Amino acid sequence: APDFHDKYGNAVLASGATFCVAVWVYMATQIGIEWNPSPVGRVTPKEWR
Amino acid sequence: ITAKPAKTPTSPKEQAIGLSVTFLSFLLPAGWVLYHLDNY
Amino acid sequence: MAYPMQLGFQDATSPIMEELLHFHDHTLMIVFLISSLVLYIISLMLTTKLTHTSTMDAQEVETIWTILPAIILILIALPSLRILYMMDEINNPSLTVKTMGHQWYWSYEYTDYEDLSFDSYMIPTSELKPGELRLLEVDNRVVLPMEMTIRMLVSSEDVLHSWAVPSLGLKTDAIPGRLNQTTLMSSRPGLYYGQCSEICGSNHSFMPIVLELVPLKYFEKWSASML
Amino acid sequence: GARTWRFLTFGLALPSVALCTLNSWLHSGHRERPAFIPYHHLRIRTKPFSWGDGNHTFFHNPRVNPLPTGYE
Amino acid sequence: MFINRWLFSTNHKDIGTLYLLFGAWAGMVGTALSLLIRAELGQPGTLLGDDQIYNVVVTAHAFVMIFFMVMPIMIGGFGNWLVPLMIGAPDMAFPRMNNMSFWLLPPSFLLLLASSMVEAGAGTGWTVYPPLAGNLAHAGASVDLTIFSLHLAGVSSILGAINFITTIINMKPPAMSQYQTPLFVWSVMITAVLLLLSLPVLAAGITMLLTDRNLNTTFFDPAGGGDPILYQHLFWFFGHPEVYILILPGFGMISHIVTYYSGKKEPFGYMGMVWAMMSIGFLGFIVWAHHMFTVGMDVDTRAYFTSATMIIAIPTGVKVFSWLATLHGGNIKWSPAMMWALGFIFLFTVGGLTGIVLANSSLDIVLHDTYYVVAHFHYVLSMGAVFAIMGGFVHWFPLFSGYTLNDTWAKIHFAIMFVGVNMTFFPQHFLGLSGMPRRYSDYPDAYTMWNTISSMGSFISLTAVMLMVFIIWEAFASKREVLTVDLTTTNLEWLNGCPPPYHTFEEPTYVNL
Amino acid sequence: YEEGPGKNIPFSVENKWRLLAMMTLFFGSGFAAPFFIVRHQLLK
Amino acid sequence: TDEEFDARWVTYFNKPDIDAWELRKGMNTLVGYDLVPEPKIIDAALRACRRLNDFASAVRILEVVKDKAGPHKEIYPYVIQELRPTLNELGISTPEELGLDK
Amino acid sequence: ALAKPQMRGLLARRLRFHIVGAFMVSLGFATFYKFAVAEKRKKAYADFYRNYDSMKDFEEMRKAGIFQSA
Amino acid sequence: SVVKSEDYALPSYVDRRDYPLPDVAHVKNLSASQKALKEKEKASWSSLSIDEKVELYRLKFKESFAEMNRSTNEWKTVVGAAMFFIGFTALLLIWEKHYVYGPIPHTFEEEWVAKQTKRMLDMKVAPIQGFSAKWDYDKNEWK
Amino acid sequence: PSITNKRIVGCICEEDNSTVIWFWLHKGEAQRCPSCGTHYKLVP
Amino acid sequence: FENRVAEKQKLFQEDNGLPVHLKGGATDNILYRVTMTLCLGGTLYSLYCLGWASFP
Ligand code: HEA
Ligand code: HEA
Ligand SMILES: CCCCC/C=C/C/C=C/C/C=C/C/C=C\CCCC(=O)O[C@H](COC(=O)CCCCCCCCCCCCCCCCC)COP(=O)(O)OCCN
Ligand SMILES: CCCCCC/C=C\CCCCCCCCCC(=O)O[C@H](COC(=O)CCCCCCCCCCCCCCC)COP(=O)(O)OC[C@@H](O)CO
Ligand SMILES: CCCCCCCCCCO[C@@H]1O[C@H](CO)[C@@H](O[C@H]2O[C@H](CO)[C@@H](O)[C@H](O)[C@H]2O)[C@H](O)[C@H]1O
Ligand SMILES: CCCCCCCCCCO[C@@H]1O[C@H](CO)[C@@H](O[C@H]2O[C@H](CO)[C@@H](O)[C@H](O)[C@H]2O)[C@H](O)[C@H]1O
Ligand SMILES: CCCCCCCCCCO[C@@H]1O[C@H](CO)[C@@H](O[C@H]2O[C@H](CO)[C@@H](O)[C@H](O)[C@H]2O)[C@H](O)[C@H]1O
Ligand SMILES: C[C@H](CCC(=O)O)[C@H]1CC[C@H]2[C@@H]3[C@H](O)C[C@@H]4C[C@H](O)CC[C@]4(C)[C@H]3C[C@H](O)[C@]12C
Ligand SMILES: C[C@H](CCC(=O)O)[C@H]1CC[C@H]2[C@@H]3[C@H](O)C[C@@H]4C[C@H](O)CC[C@]4(C)[C@H]3C[C@H](O)[C@]12C
Ligand code: CUA
Ligand SMILES: [Cu+2]
Ligand SMILES: [Mg+2]
Ligand code: NA
Ligand SMILES: [Zn+2]
Repeated sequence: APDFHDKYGNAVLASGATFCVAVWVYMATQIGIEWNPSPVGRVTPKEWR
Repeated sequence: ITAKPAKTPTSPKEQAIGLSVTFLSFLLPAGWVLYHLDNY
Repeated sequence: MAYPMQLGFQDATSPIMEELLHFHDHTLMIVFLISSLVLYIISLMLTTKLTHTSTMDAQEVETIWTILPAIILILIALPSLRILYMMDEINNPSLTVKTMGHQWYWSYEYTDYEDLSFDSYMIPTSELKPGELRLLEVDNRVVLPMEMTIRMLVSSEDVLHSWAVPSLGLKTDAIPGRLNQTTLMSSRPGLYYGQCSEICGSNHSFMPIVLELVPLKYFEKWSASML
Repeated sequence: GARTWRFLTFGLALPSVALCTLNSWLHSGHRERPAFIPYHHLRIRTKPFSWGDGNHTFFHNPRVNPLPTGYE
Repeated sequence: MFINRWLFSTNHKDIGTLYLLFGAWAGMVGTALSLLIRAELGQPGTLLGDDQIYNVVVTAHAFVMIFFMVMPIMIGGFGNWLVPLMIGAPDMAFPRMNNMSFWLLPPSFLLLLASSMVEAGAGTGWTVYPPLAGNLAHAGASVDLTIFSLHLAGVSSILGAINFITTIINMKPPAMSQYQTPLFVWSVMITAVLLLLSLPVLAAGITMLLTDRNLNTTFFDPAGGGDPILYQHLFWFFGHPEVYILILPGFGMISHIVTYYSGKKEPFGYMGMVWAMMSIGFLGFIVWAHHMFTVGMDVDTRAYFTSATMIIAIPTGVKVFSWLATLHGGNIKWSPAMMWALGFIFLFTVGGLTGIVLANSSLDIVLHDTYYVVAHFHYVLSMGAVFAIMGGFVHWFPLFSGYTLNDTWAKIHFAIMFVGVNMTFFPQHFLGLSGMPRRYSDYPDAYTMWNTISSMGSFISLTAVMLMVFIIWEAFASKREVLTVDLTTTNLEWLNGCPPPYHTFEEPTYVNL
Repeated sequence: YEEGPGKNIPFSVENKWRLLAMMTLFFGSGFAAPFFIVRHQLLK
Repeated sequence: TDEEFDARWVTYFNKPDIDAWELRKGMNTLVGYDLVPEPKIIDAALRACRRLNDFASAVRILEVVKDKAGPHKEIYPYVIQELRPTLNELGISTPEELGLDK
Repeated sequence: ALAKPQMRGLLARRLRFHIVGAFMVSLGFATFYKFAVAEKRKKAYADFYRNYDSMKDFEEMRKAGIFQSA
Repeated sequence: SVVKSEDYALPSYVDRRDYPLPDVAHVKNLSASQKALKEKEKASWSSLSIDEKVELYRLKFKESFAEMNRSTNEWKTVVGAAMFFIGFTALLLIWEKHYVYGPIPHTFEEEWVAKQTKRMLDMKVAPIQGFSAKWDYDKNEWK
Repeated sequence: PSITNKRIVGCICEEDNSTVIWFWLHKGEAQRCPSCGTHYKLVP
Repeated sequence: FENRVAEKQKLFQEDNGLPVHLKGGATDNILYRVTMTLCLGGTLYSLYCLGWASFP
């Protein structure tokens, strides 16, 4: 007799993965979090004095 | 280990209620305090 | 100072810090290798259906398990202790400077010749000049001659503090009633930053250290101008 | 029991000896001999020794034991 | 009946149950404290207030996790439940004194929570160093309430240690030598010896701090000829043994879990495992000043403490390799308890190795009072002591309760916790090497990325803690009653059924010579 | 004294919903306490 | 030596009046070793099952030979090959012949 | 007919083969790490200081306006 | 075969590949036809049918080796559910960012970071490997 | 000896084994240690 | 004095189901009630004192 994993495993794996990636990508990029990456190769230095 | 089947089975719906109530009991009071930090 | 996304030590400013980088590289290789070997052996023990569950004789294998680690510790201890004794070696300083920790700022005393002393406080975030570093700049930097052996003496007039400059390999506790000694020698001019490294109350996070390393002649004129 | 005392012999006592042996064999190098000073409280001679020339101590080491008149 | 049973207990199992409930509640407090820490550090700037409120939270976090969560669960909970059963004893030697060890902890905890409510709290660090902890820089009741909290927890564990040593020495079957007792029983006896010898020295030191604060003594006050560094020696004379106290019973539970889920009758190299635990216990008394490499001690003293500390890797290595040799050839059951134990072996090894880095005085100059130390101790505590507790809890819950956990949920719980603790602590190595100090409410801007990631990790660990409460609820809610347990021939604690009767071994075991 | 599953504990498991309430209050009060202590310290 | 180990195990299972307890003790002890038992040992264990009127234990013994081979798929078919004369003589069906490999 | 395969010590043989494999990889990693980390660092510091002019470094910093004292 | 709580002290049945011959038969009580089958087992096994042999196996044992050793889809549920709860955690972090965290300090503004970057290059922060080492002072650009 | 109809036996199969083998011995026919086969008989 | 241990042995072994802390008679109940009343009342007073000390 098929168990919970046989019936729902594929959907739990696919949905869980999709949901996890989507919400972490949104959190990481869309809500103003400051990661403060390296300026190297990214920032143009500007006169400060 | 072997065990008997559940004497009082917890259905998926019942588990969703228990998990929901558990999470809210942690999240609502802390959330109320942190939301109100400015006022404090 | 540290830079964003930094993984390792600040670049060495002093020969002893250079020595600590090479010693850390050697130790880290060993840590990587042992961690890796344990994870690999776990994965090896767990990936066969072959079994052997009868009693296993331990004594031969326990020789390997104790000797090889004993040898590895000796290979760490030897360079570890060479560096320990190298920092302790007699060097003849040209200059003595004192620092006193306070809640929540450093005072400096240069009293070889004249009575020069001043307080060194964090620049508030709202008073930073463009390009200056949050929580790291001070009003009055510790100006010192580059390429010279300096004796730093460290104490406190209240609670514990600790006077640290990572890029020079320095950390000396500031204890009331005690005068702790360390030596400082910068291979380079520049600005070298540190932060109070003993929990000392409300503004422990906000009493940093800034060394300004310049030629002797500049240090002399600065000293004279600070009396 | 004997089992316990054997456990202490091999698990604590001989490991201690092995570590002190390592400690000692790491500081076994010959130290720099100090300048000779003919101090009157040292190299005592009130009677010649009953062996050799009378002026050498029993386990005399030429490298580190000066005579009353200095290093050989 | 309820009062007689649960307030007046003289029963090792019920008292073990009280300890596990107490420890579980304490773990929720310590978790909340850990999230406030990581909320403060999760973005640059100030969230709560200055370093005082922050360090009250940090200080309370440590005391709760160590004194109210790990020690009560490992020693009071697993020790009381399992030790008598594993030696066929009818109870502890001092079943009424046992109950006072338990009932001292609620009051101890009440005094710690009082410290945090009065004045501005004890923002001292869990080390409580003077003069910050003295009556000038911490005027008022907070530090005294912390000292008294420690006194009651101290008495609890000293009387508990007398109870365990006596029970384990005196109450085995007469044919059973000490070399026929299970490794968990050894791990508790050795832990009890460490507690008996170390806690009285802590008691002396914090009593001196109490008299400096209230009776005009000057043990730690240079104005009277005292020395703040004397407090540090007395504290750490206790504090290094204390970390061995925190891990030893975890070592014992790991030996049982690895043996059990490898389908083995016995751990590899039993006498080596006994030797290793006794060696670690002894060496743990002669290394304390590795907590003091920056205070200004003499170079030869630093050389001695470096060397003596590194020696601990040898016996610890024998245990790690013996656990691997127990897995070797096993019929491996991938139970949730086995997952905790395998995570333990690996993550404990990593934290032990960062401890060997710190043992080097010269390198410790730059790592001391940095997040590198924080990374080391959370690998051994939050991924070592905690993984052994979680493994032991899921392994023995059916013995204690008579009910099974949902193994799928327990594996989910393991996976979430594994991700969260690594995301929390792995990046703290980088923060340490690059110079971020300990006990800071805020950091220079360069440290932002690793602090951000670490705080996100802490939230994943919170999700695992919430799920664990649900999983325990689901087990009691569903009532799946245990039927058969494998390997009872080498796991005596299971042989009286699940749960065992209130009175076991009324008729002792028969063991001949 | 009562022996057996659900009887060797100082709390009832006779009703899973009453148990959920009791567990919610027990673990919830422990987790809440530090947030309310911080609120208390901030409000002085 | 290998021949001495195998001879001890043949002798163990060949004891005419071996009892059920001894048959179990034997097989449960033998499967703890780092080996797949030689056909001559299995032959002697299967003839013990016959003396004990225990068909089911004979089938289980063939299963545990396969299991002890782990991923070495060549070992079980080799052992069955060597046992065919005994299986035919005693009327022992293999697990595969009984569908107990599904 | 099938050949008699090896039937004894298969777990011990797998262990021996892979511990030797682990030793060999361990030596491969140590050589790699010597070259990619340890020696790279010795050479970076040696190359930096070989022709380093501390007074010229100071003059650059001074002209950029970084110092209180110069 | 009903296993009872009150039976814990009696020899019990197990399916374990390392304990192939357990201490008791799976089925102890025999029907009339199961009794006749055990009598027939005392004669030549060649005279037993395939069905009778399977029936004798299933009286002695619960699961075959193939059944007790089978793989499951459980890993899908565990990994999927773990990813769901880790996803849920990001909701808590979104909530925290929106309702708890105020603005970050002005030193993270793009123009501040550009100026601070130049000042770090002017003071030659980490000039051997870490930072200024990655700046080309001759060409005025990152290497 | 027993005052009831079963008692736990621990069998130290060989001198100085660290592993004790535990089992219930029941009233009736002698039982054997499942490790060494040593016979034990209950005398209630 | 005279040896009256046998009379105390009879009293404390009497088959009356009392726990040892109450088996001496009515005086044990009184001293028990005094002890537990002072402990519980004292504990409630310590909580009141915390409430008071928790505010300025
Ligand atoms: C469970 C808790 C626990 C455990 C077990 C340990 C174990 C060890 N700890 Fe740690 N430690 C802490 C908890 C713990 N620690 C805490 C809480 C602090 C901070 C206190 C404070 O300031 O608040 C701390 C701080 C601390 C310091 C001070 C650092 C500083 O403040 O600057 C040092 C210094 O040596 C140290 C070292 C060690 C070492 C060498 C071990 C050893 O026991 C580790 C041994 C294990 C291994 C080495 C791994 C397994 C071995 C092998 C696989 C064999 C092969 C290995 C080799 C050849 C190396 N730790
Ligand atoms: C056992 C000890 C232990 C444990 C587990 C932890 C767990 C955690 N710790 Fe901490 N921590 C310390 C001991 C511990 N800590 C100590 C001693 C200090 C130094 C204090 C000082 O400087 O004075 C410290 C300091 C410290 C700092 C440094 C603060 C600073 O220097 O400013 C940080 C920063 O992130 C931190 C975070 C965390 C986090 C996020 C967790 C999370 O991993 C926690 C997650 C939750 C759990 C692990 C569950 C716990 C609950 C249970 C296990 C109950 C189980 C229930 C049953 C079995 C029924 N802790
Ligand atoms: C290796 C482990 C230890 C070995 C012990 C000794 C070995 C040889 C001698 C045996 C007897 C020892 C007993 C103690 C007596 C006196 C001196 C012994 C200590 C010794 O051996 O000292 C040596 C001198 O011996 C000297 O003079 C000369 C010594 C020889 C003559 C001794 C004559 C005196 C005898 C006195 C007897 C009295 C007995 C008492 C009886 C009591 C009854 C009531 C030291 O050598 P050194 O070159 O000065 O310094 C080293 C420089 N590199
Ligand atoms: C700042 C102020 C903080 C002070 C906090 C004070 C803390 C608690 C208050 C203490 C109240 C004590 C009440 C009396 C306790 C008596 C314990 C006792 O006497 O325990 C005995 C066992 O301990 C033994 O022998 C040997 C051990 C006897 C120990 C007696 C009590 C010691 C309590 C203080 C210990 C502190 C340690 C000092 C060293 C640092 C008896 O064991 P039971 O299980 O009862 O019986 C077993 C039956 O078979 C007996 O017939
Ligand atoms: C570290 C542990 C905590 C992690 C984060 C917890 C996640 C938060 C859970 C929800 O918490 C709630 O959030 C609401 C907002 O979403 C708050 O309502 C507040 O905001 C609402 C919307 O503005 C108003 O309607 C309410 O009156 C007001 O109390 C409410 O009090 C609070 O309990
Ligand atoms: C970042 C840390 C993440 C941790 C991730 C945890 C992964 C969860 C694994 C759950 O998946 C199941 O695991 C079982 C074991 O738990 C497997 O048993 C199967 O495979 C095993 C062979 O190794 C056998 O022992 C079993 O008999 C057999 O049924 C089963 O098929 C598999 O679906
Ligand atoms: C079994 C039940 C347990 C018994 C519980 C008893 C509780 C009642 C105690 C009475 O309370 C007292 O109140 C006094 C107020 O009059 C206080 O006096 C003290 O505080 C005064 C307040 O002004 C000062 O004058 C002095 O410090 C001093 O007299 C004193 O602290 C306190 O004890
Ligand atoms: C002698 C004692 C007990 C043996 C027994 O009676 O069973 C055993 C137990 C563990 C052993 C030790 C451990 O195996 C660790 C070490 C292993 C080395 O190969 C020898 C020294 C070493 C330190 C061993 C000496 C001795 O053989 C010990 C101490
Ligand atoms: C008379 C009485 C008999 C005791 C008895 O056998 O019951 C004696 C025996 C020993 C006596 C005690 C001891 O001789 C020691 C004490 C001597 C002092 O002179 C009187 C009090 C003193 C404390 C005595 C009191 C009393 O007289 C005792 C107790
Ligand atoms: Cu001054 Cu921290
Ligand atoms: Cu330590
Ligand atoms: Mg410090
Ligand atoms: Na902050
Ligand atoms: Zn036996």
